[PDB]
Amino acid sequence: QVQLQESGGGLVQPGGSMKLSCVASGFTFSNYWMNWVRQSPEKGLEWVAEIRLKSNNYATHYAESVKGRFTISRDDSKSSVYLQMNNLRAEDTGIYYCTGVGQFAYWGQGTTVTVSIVVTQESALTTSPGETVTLTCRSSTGAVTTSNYANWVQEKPDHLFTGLIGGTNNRAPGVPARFSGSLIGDKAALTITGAQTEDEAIYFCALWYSNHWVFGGGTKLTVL
Amino acid sequence: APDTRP
Repeated sequence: QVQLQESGGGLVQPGGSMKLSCVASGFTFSNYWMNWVRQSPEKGLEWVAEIRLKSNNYATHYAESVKGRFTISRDDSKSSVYLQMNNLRAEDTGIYYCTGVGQFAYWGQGTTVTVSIVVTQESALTTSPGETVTLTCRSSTGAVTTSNYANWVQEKPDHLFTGLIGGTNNRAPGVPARFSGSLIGDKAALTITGAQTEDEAIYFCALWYSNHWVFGGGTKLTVL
Repeated sequence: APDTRP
């Protein structure tokens, strides 16, 4: 168990400010970039921000939608990453996650913030135990290549994320061997070779474009 | 190009 423990969310007013925290344990925090990603029903997953190492002068990149408003930072002596959110708006509502490592193995439990270019996946697929099922992930910019570093992430009830695959086809530590990553027909793909009852879940791909991530809309997998 | 460290 690596653990990423978040805090700071709540019920906030438009125009307000708020600061999120995530504390890491079980891995060498200072050696890895960290990201914030958010989920809303106005379709997250949405990558928000990243922060690199003490060797890159802690360089940062932000999604266009939060730039000039959000600030990401880290304190390596406390193994913590933070997100200062200013000028909040209704669009910032959702569940906020710290996540990183090859490139999204580990996810925090999430903290809810209530305020009051195109990656495509299959909406849904249906399999049964023992079958081999393949999920795909296409980019509107043309053929996915290894230069897009495709990751696959799994969401289970409720809002529990686990990274499966990064760097196109590298399985994260302790991920079951039935899970596999590939490139097939100019798309990224995830294959489950012998689906199990417990793989019923929502699967998200993420693709890298030079200096940022775009997440697919997610595939609902039912296992009858 | 992203965080490629294993």
